[PDB]
Amino acid sequence: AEFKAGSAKKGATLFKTRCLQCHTVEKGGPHKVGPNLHGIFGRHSGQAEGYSYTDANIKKNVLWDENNMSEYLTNPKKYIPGTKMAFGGLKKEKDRNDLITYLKKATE
Amino acid sequence: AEFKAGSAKKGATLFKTRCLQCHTVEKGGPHKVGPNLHGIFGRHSGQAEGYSYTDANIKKNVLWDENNMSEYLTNPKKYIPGTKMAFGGLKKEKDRNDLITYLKKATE
Ligand code: HEC
Ligand code: HEC
Ligand SMILES: [Cl-]
Ligand SMILES: [Cl-]
Repeated sequence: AEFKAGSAKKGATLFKTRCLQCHTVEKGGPHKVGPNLHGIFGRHSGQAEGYSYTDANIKKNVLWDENNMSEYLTNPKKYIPGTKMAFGGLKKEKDRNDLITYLKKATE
Repeated sequence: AEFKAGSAKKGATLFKTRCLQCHTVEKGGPHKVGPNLHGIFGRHSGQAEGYSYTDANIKKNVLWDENNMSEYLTNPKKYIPGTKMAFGGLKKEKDRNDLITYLKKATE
């Protein structure tokens, strides 16, 4: 994938309707079904403090950046076979760019 | 991964020593142990005419670009479990950037 900066505003509404059910983004925010995502960019996968991951999410051990995040969110179980993130993917490149633009700022 | 343009000149030497054994890049160049790589950027994985790929590589169905190429070359079998490309990987980021800088140009 090749991330290109998008709309944080549109990204925020995507997050609210496609991600929030399972994730929070704020520093010190709670784990839910999925891990709190504060500090996710620039950190290896499977390391949110206190969250119990699958073996696959741990073994992937990928340093999250805007490009491999875009690939992951296109199709999570293709990027991390054995994941337990029950999300099918964002099929539109503009959607991934908007979402990641928001997520970069929100999880900073 | 986050590709950054590097040295095409150094990339050519890296391709000679690490890839050429199994790959050609020229338009109409032969398949060898590995597929000819002409036009690889902007092609989906496993789709070059006349080459017999693994199911793994076909199923990955990745649209090759500079960033996912960089993740791939770091560790091919980790990115595409089941691939028959016998290559340990380019562990140095500058080496991947140089190689991909060369490869983008050479496969046009
Ligand atoms: C529940 C139904 C979820 C939805 C909808 C989304 N995610 Fe998720 N995510 C969920 C779980 C249970 C997990 C852990 C999976 C595992 O195998 O252990 C995750 C994981 C992630 C990650 C990786 C986190 C890390 O490596 O530390 C990311 C980056 C992530 N989730 C982001 C994300 C986004 C942006 C979503 C909306 C588009 C989204 N997830 C949906 C659960 C669920
Ligand atoms: C033989 C010993 C190889 C060496 C050295 C390198 N590669 Fe390779 N590669 C090889 C095979 C047998 C295959 C097909 C794998 C399969 O599972 O079918 C490949 C594949 C690639 C690809 C994907 C091609 C496509 O999807 O059409 C790329 C982009 C690629 N190889 C690049 C590449 C580079 C840049 C190398 C040097 C660093 C390199 N390979 C080494 C066999 C061999
Ligand atoms: Cl050639
Ligand atoms: Cl190396």
